[PDB]
Amino acid sequence: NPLIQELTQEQLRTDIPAFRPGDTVRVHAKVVEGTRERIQLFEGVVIKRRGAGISETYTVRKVSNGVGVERTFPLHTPRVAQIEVVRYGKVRRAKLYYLRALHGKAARIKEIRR
Amino acid sequence: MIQQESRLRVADNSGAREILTIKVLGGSGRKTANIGDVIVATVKQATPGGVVKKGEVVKAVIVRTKSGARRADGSYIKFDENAAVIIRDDKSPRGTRIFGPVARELRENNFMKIVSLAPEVL
RNA sequence: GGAAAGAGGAGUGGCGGACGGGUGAGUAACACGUGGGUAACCUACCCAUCAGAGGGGGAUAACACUUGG
RNA sequence: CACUGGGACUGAGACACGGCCCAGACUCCUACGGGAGGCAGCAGUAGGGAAUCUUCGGCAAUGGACGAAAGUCUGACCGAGC
RNA sequence: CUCGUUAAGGAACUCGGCAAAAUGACCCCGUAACUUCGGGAGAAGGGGUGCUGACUUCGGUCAGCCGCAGUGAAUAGGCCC
RNA sequence: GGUAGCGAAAUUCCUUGUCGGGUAAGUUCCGACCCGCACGAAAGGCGUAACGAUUUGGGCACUGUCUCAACGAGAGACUCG
RNA sequence: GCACCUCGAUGUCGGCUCGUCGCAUCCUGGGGCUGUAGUCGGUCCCAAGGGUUGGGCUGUUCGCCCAUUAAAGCGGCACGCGAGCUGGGUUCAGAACGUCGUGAGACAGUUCGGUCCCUAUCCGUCGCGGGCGUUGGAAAUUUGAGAGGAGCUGUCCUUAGUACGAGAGGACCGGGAUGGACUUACCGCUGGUGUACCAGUUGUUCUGCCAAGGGCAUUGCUGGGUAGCUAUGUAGGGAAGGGAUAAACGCUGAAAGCAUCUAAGUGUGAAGCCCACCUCAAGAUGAGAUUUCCCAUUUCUUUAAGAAAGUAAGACCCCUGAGAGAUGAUCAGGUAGAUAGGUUGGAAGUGGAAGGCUAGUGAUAGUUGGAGCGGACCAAUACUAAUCGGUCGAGGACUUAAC
Repeated sequence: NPLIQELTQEQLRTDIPAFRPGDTVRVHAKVVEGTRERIQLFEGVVIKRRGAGISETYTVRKVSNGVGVERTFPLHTPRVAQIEVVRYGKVRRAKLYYLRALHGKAARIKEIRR
Repeated sequence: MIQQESRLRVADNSGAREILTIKVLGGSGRKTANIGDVIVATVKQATPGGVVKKGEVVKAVIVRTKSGARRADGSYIKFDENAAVIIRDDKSPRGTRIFGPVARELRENNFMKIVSLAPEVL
C-alpha cells in the first residue's frame, strides 16, 4: 500500500470540492470533435461514489428528452475541468439505486443548507 | 449486449414501434451487438399508417443500450433503454426524425446523417 | 472656438395596432330571424355641467467603458 | 376561425388576422453548443381539377390612424390590364 | 445431493416451458362472447393498506410524520384465445 | 343397392393432397374443398352451456430452461480414534 | 447372398458430452490448360496445418425453408461413446378407430397412457507421494536425447479510377489500418458473489420495569458491501525469418551431328516437412556438466570394496503458519524471532451511536459530531504461543595409459 500511494501521490487533484451522493453537480467535461476542443456540461444528481485513491470514481444521473442517462467519471482525470456543487440534498444512504425506477415527482430530493 | 430474439424500441419516424433481432451481422458465430452495430430484424408492432408495415425484414443500427459503452479516458455512459434506427443500406434513416438521445460512437462509425437530426448527442 | 436655422439616426414616453381586409373548416344551439326584458350590467376618443390642478422623493434607457457570443 | 391544440398578459375594449409563452407535425440556417418561420391580406407559384385573371399606377377623389398644422402612412379604396 | 443470490438478453432450451420463477390476505371500483337462464365470475383490468392528533352522528373522514418498501416476518388463485 | 348429417377425420394408403390463416421461416394447429384406399344413424348420427390432476395449437406475464457460467451455506466424500 | 460366431443373456435410433483417424479437398496455400481481354469462372495436378454457423417444421435421421459465412466437405471408429446422460421412437400388460375373422382374436395401419439396477479388484487415463539407484557425504545452478502445445481467417484505406476494355466495368505484385471466432493470464477499472461487516423494519418471547438489547421465524424479510474466488471486464498471442522438398518451371548438355529440364552437372518453387515461438524433461540404468562446503576410534573372521561405534558439512522429527494444500508435498518462521493471535494507529464499507440538551399535544425533528461501529486489508509493537530436546548422516575399489 505505501509503496503504491507514494508513486501515485503526485497525480491527485487538489481543487476538488466536497460533495455527497444526493447533491446536484455540474461537470465541465471536454470533447474532441475532430481537431476542435470544446467543453460540454452534464448536470445531474450524484448517485454513487466508490473510492480509495487514484482509483476513485463517481456517477451522475440525468433525464434527457424523456430517457435517463448515467455517466461515470474518475475523480482525478485532467479531461474534466470543473465540478460545481449547485444544491445539497437530504438523503439517508450511500447508493441511490432506487432512483433508477422512479420518474418525475416521485424522484424528488429535498434541499438542505450546509 | 443484444443477441438473437432481443426486442428493441424504435427511435425513428418510420412506422415501426417494436423490432425483433434476427442476426448480428459481421463475423461467423458472433454473439452480441453493441452501440454502432448493424442488425437484421423483424417488425413486430407498427403504427397505423407508415412507410414500414408489420411483418417486414429490415436493417437497423443500435444506439442507446443499457449496458452501454466505454471511452478511452476512463469514463462510461449507460442508458435506461435499448433502441435502434431503421437504415437504408447506406446508413441513412428511412424516416426523417430521430427521437431521444444518442451515443457519440455513431460518429466514428460514420452515421453522419443521423448525428445531424438527434436532439442530443452524448 | 463661441453662432441660429434646414436635413438625417437610434432611444424613453403617448396614442393606434380589438378597425379596415380574408375565408366558411367547426357549429342542429338563444348561432341566426322576428318580438320583448335588465329594479342584475359595463363603455377609450366625442358633446354638456359642476368642482380641482398643492408641496416632495428615489430611479432608468440612451450614452461611455467592458465580458461571453 | 386565423399551421393543429392548450394558456394567460397588456389594455376602455382581445383570451388578439401580419403579438407573447408551452406542446405537436412540417420546412430552413448552424462553428453542434444552438437558432428562425406560418399568403383563408394584394399580386404570384407548384399541385388538385372539366374549370377561373396582372408579380400594374396613385393617394388627385371618398373613408381610416397619428399630429396644433403643413404632413407622414393606407394592395381600404379610386383607376388601368386579361 | 438439499438450499440462497446473480450483469445483459428473456423459451434462443427440450419430444414437450419439464423443473423453477411469477399470482396469492382483507376493503372498494369495475367485468366480454356464449347460455340448458342456474351460470360463465375470484372473468379480464385497476386502486387502497403503517404511525400520531382532531373530529369520531355511527361506520369513517381530515391534518401531520417516517422509510427503498406499511397484509414490511410465516401462511394463502397465474391468466387469456 | 347408403337416405339426412358429417368428411385428409382418435378413421386418408398415396400424402408434407390443394387453397386461405397464423411465423422471418409451420410435415403440427385452425378454416375451407371433395378424388370417403377403408364415415354413416341406439356395437346410434350430428350439435351442445357447465365441468376435467384428460389430449392438442397459440398469446401475455415470469424466470439459470438456455447463450455460458460464477459465488456462497449445509450433508456425504478427504485425515485421525 | 451365406449361416462360421455369440441363446447358463454381445441393450436399438436421433440428440448431449468428449473426440480421434483416412483423403476420393468444402474454405484458405501453390500450379498447368482454357472456347483465359479485365472482374468472375470451367477443368485437371500437388497439398490433411488449421478451420468448417444459429433458428423454423417433424421422435425423427434424411429433407424443405429463414437469416448469415472464407467455407457451411464426405467416410471409418460395435452405422464411435447408456457399469457417461436422455428414453421422444420402435418392441409388454389398459382403452379406442378403420379394416379382416362366425368366434377367441389380429394388422411394418393409426391413436392416448405406461418402472433404465451396480459401494471399481486388474489393465488403461488424469494428478500426487514413499523406496532405492546413479559407486565418499552434502547445498545450489544447469545442457538437452526425447516429448507436448500452438498453427484459422474477414473488411477497409492506399498504389489507382492506373494496366485491361468500344462501353459497362476494373486488376496482379506491394504497403497500412481495424475486426470475428479461438486461447494464456489477471482483479486496477465495469459488474457478480460475499451465512463472525454496517444499517432499516414485522410478530412473539427473555434480560424485574422505562430506555437499551439478546433468541427464534429460509441468513425472518429488505437496502448496501471488504478480502478472497470470478466474466459478460482488462492486458497479451498465432510476428518476421532460414533450410531441404511436392506439383510445376528451368540453365547447360549428349546418347540420337539436330531437338530435348537429365543420364553426368546446375537452379527456382506451397498454409505442408525440419528448425524458428511456448511448456515438460538425466529412472537419457548411455542415470551428463559447472561452483561451493566437509576431512580418520575398537576388537579380528583375516587385512579383505571386513564388521561395529561416536561424529563433520548437512538434514529431519516437533511446534507458529499461508502466497500452498484432499492427505502427504511446497514455501514463510522457530527468541540470531514479526510466524500466528492480541494491543495501538490507519483503510475500505456503512451512513449520523449511547447518554444528555433544545422545539413540538404527539408521531418525530435539529444539535453535541462525517458520529459510532468496523471478518479476511496496511503499518508498528515481544504482550501470549513457536520452550527444553532428540534422531540420522563420510573415511572414498580395481586395470591400462600419459604426467
